[PDB]
Amino acid sequence: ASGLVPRGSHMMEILRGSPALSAFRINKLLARFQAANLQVHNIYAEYVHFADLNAPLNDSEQAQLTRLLQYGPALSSHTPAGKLLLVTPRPGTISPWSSKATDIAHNCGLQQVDRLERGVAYYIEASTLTAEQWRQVAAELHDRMMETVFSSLTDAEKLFIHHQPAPVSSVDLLGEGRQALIDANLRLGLALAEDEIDYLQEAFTKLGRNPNDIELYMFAQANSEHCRHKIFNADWIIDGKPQPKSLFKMIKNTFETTPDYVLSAYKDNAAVMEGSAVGRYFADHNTGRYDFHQEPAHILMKVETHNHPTAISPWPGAATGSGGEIRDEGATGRGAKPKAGLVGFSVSNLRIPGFEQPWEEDFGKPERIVTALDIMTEGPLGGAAFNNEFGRPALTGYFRTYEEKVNSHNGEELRGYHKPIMLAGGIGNIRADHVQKGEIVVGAKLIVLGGPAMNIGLGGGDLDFASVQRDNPEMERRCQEVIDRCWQLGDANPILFIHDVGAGGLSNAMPELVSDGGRGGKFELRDILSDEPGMSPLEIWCNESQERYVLAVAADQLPLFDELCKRERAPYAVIGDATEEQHLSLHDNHFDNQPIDLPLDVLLGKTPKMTRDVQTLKAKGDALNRADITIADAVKRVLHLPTVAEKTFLVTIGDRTVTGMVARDQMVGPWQVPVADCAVTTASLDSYYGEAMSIGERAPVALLDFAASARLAVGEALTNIAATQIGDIKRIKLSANWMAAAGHPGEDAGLYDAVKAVGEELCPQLGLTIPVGKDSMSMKTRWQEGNEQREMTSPLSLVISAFARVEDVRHTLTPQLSTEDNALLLIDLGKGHNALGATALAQVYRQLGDKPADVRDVAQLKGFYDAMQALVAARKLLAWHDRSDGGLLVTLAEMAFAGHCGVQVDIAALGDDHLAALFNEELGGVIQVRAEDRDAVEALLAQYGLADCVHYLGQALAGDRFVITANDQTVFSESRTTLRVWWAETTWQMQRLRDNPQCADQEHEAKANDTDPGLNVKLSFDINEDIAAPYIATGARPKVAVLREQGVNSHVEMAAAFHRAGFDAIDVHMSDLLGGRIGLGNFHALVACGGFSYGDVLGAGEGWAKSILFNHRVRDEFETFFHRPQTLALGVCNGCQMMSNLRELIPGSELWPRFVRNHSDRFEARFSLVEVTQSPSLLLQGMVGSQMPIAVSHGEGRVEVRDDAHLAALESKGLVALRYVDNFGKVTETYPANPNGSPNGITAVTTENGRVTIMMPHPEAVFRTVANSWHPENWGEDSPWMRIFRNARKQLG
Ligand SMILES: Nc1ncnc2c1ncn2[C@@H]1O[C@H](COP(=O)(O)OP(=O)(O)O)[C@@H](O)[C@H]1O
Ligand SMILES: NC(=O)CC[C@H](N)C(=O)O
Ligand SMILES: [Mg+2]
Ligand SMILES: [Mg+2]
Ligand SMILES: [Mg+2]
Ligand SMILES: [Mg+2]
Repeated sequence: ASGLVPRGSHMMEILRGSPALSAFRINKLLARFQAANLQVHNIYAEYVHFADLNAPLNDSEQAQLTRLLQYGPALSSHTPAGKLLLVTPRPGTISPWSSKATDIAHNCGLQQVDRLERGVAYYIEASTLTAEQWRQVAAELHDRMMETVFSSLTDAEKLFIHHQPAPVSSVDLLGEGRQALIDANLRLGLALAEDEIDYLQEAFTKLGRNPNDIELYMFAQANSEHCRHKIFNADWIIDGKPQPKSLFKMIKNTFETTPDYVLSAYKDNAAVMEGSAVGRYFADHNTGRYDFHQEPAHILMKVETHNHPTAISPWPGAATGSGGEIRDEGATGRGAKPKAGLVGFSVSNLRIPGFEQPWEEDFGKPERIVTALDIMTEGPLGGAAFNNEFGRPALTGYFRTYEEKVNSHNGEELRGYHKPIMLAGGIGNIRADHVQKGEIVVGAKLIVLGGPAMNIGLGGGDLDFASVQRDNPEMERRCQEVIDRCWQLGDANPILFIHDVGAGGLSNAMPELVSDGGRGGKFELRDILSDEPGMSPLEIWCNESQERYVLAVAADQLPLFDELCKRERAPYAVIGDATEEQHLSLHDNHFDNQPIDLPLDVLLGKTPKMTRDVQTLKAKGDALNRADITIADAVKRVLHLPTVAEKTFLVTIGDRTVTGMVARDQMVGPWQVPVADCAVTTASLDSYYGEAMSIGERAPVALLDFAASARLAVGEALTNIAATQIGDIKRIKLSANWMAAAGHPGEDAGLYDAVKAVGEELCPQLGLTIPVGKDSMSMKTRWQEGNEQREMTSPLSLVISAFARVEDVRHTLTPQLSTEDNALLLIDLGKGHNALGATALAQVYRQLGDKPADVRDVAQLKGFYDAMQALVAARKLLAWHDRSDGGLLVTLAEMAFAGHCGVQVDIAALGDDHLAALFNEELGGVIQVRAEDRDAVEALLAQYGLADCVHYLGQALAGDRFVITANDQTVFSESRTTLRVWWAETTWQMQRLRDNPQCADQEHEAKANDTDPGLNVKLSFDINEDIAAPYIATGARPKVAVLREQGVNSHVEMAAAFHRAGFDAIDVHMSDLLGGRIGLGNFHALVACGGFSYGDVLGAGEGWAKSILFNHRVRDEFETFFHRPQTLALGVCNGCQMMSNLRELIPGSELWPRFVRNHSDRFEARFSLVEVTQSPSLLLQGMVGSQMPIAVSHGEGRVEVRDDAHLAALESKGLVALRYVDNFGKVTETYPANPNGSPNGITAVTTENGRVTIMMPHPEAVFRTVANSWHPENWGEDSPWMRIFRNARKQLG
């Protein structure tokens, strides 16, 4: 019975929600209050919803709103008791939750809802607390950067205050002289240099009028280091000598040397290289049918960073890092399609409570930034939240910790990552005729595609609210869909030009766009979509609100554009027109004035180039002090370094299967151990051509040797990618992302030497192009600690990402050792240098050491690569794993973990210094070959000049022994399981602190049981028998409705699975049904696909389902469909959730459960073992008793019943169709074998008639054998799961 009060010209309603925190989270709050000496007896939390209404709700509408706001796990309600503390978003902000919840209310016919918002009501019983202690309690319950605490529910009215538009303000240069600019510079935080103030002074003096604030702000954002790249274009003088090239020209040298296969470099916000001719699969604009289009799928690539914002607010910082990079990809050329991501983090020491490591010292930090631990807790969740909700798989990455007091180039100082590296990148595909940006005709319409804006991130950043970003990935997915429809029109693609909206917001993006066409623009401020009516023109034009693009379309294509956008529900606005005159005009219809009126050459005019006159500093290395070092202690420590240690916390939080094109993800083999050295995707759903991505980075090396650190980043990118079938090294293309503390003594000369080392030397010599890259030049943090200045300065940190077209994805090797008769060979590209400076070993004993690794011999590096390519293509490798952090010791350990076996290796040939042989991080790695091939492989390597680098080590053996000898002496010997568990402790402790500790513990303890047989298969049918073939051979192809709501993302691969089984797959959007363009009476089959419809706001699948239920016409249509006597329907993942919420329309579904937040409280992207159980399901005919793995990617997959009576009834009806099993084959509730905590392992149910089946796993992700993370060697093209789609076809007849 809800509250409803006046709220300005509107009315606010208050709707109580469900309990907000599980028992473990409640207990964690209680323990934190107790650890803080706050005497709190109990705490209870409930969601509370606030609906700001523009008109009243009738009783039917009010019941609908109430039902929309019922979602989530059915935790036990408590009557409110104690003190209320309500936590909400800060006044003046609108949560993403709000944007999505409101969209659902509108799509359910509740136009009276102006806005919905959510808070958490905490009820705290703590009668003995003082006022100051209550403030400490409040501090504990909210994020000061994003949220506010209120003492009354009615205080939420504050979130919905209507503000009138703020006017433009002029800066009085004519009336005050230069002082007006000086004042404005400080007031608005423009950070203009003196010569910039000169430039602006003269420009406005010439125009004879005062600049407006907006014009000054625009200019200031455009001329920032972040936007202008002054350092990378500067002239240099080093140790008194003028240099001949800028940094950027040295990078371009690699393209001048090696243009091969490059289609686009340095003229877009991504590079493009040649791909392969394959079947690009999408729905025809006229028919709606999915069809393969044989044509080149070229490959785009991009990598960038979001370091500053992540130090302040890591979740949105990481999230919008991903988001911005995805926009760069989609805005490549005249439109393109992101396809897989990568992720990188560098932080200071974690100092996990209760798990502190011996090398870690708390050196303090600025009060205003978060800790390394907080970045590694919230930041990966943020990045993953964007990749998941947007729907691209995230398939490779790095994570480095570093924070130490070292004697480096500027003597003893603190070096680290208090300002982190937060890196996001990826690959996409693009059509050949869309690679080149088009011309912009005079009179083109200039559009903003995407989200209504707010005053976010203005200028890129008393709290620093301006550095707190905001992410709405489903908005970006809706925009990508439009982009996709555009490029899918081929020659009729209406996009003439497109670009990301990033730094400077529209103030940078729209001038950029018209200027890149040789045009001007005239714009109308009040045509831009806004969610913040109070904004000034400066705020409108300059804010860095997210999920926006700018594009130019011919006027005659507007009607087509509008159709495309409304079908996807992507907001857009025409905001201006391209002009012949090279002028920028922004008009304001509300204030009847002209906030901007400038010639473009004034606006975009440059001050002089920078000159950097700098000097070399070079650290003298100190030999490693080995006093406290033993080999055994060193192994234990190194395996405890986060950089080295298992990465599961960063991997399984992100989807790795959406698209159905993932051939090689991080997790390897039957034991799913995250050690894959590179990512591999197929180019299409009908090819074994593909793409690969790898990363190399070695920043600690730069504390000793700048150039060596850059050469090793390139080298390690190659050694990570080398056991994938590529061929010519010139196919490999690099992104070079440069992170430095420019100005810090020695770093500038170091930067130049490092750019020279790779751009002018190593890359040209190898034939590697760097066609893309970025720079971030303020990687240092300063603060006052007690009475003293403190500073934490990053090493020069180059990150290389390598990208390549792949000739045959099937031939990729992993670190999974075989125990067939074998040989382990080390390829030591260190040539016995065995350097220990700037290694993991040094780091874990708080040292830097003397001399680091380096590329020792350029010809031998190329030789290693070409040798590996020859071995891959000839199928002579059983496994490969490169040497990087932690040395040969860690390479061998990780191979043994992935093969769940032992090794017996001898290192006597590697030098007398066993510590250095085992722990150097020189380039190279370990190949495993069949024992019978040893001599031939050693001869092949010898051809490439490598004989002296090649060393036979020994063999992999069944069992649990990890043994390193030197002739007669045992150097090191341990249980492989003991090592594997130690290596897992970091991810264990991270999971434990972030997720349900019960789940974290179960996952960790499972690794200690060596008897685990790994994923394994039992098949009740012949996976090669195409039971649909006789039907397909008739040419009669039944339609399937491939149903998608906004935010759904696994529809293309779902279509292709049905297509292979003989269906004509039709793209049916929920907008198609709502608009009359499709009726389900024309179909015999329907599938509800996976994704994040409405970002799962109001419960996964809930908005989708309730939008059906609350439209009587569409509801009737679905009901009619399900009540027909022979129709078939399938719901997968989000579609499973949707159909579970739609069960009142589905006969025989009365016993179905709900699907809710996983027990782990975390998204689970796993390759899990299931068994097919006896049920009516017509889609699982022939498969009962089969056990095989399947892709799982969900956060809300836990079966929830009303009570045991309901579970028992469901079970006794026999409607359960799939169950999770552990690797021993038993039905399980233990995690992560059962990833979500479903009772009795339930993960699929069917109806009484078998005609409708719903399941949480994704059969469409894995119907192709090549897209199964691990599979039996003997499978052909089809996996077991292809049988589901074939059964559907045969059932139809
Ligand atoms: N930030 C991250 N996000 C996702 N995957 C990651 C991340 N860091 C590491 N990985 C994955 O974990 C595995 C081990 O990483 P790492 O040991 O850094 O690789 P390598 O030593 O081969 O360069 C690899 O498959 C890698 O792609
Ligand atoms: N891939 C999917 O369909 C995921 C479903 C939903 N977004 C969840 O996380 O539970
Ligand atoms: Mg590693
Ligand atoms: Mg590697
Ligand atoms: Mg690495
Ligand atoms: Mg066993």
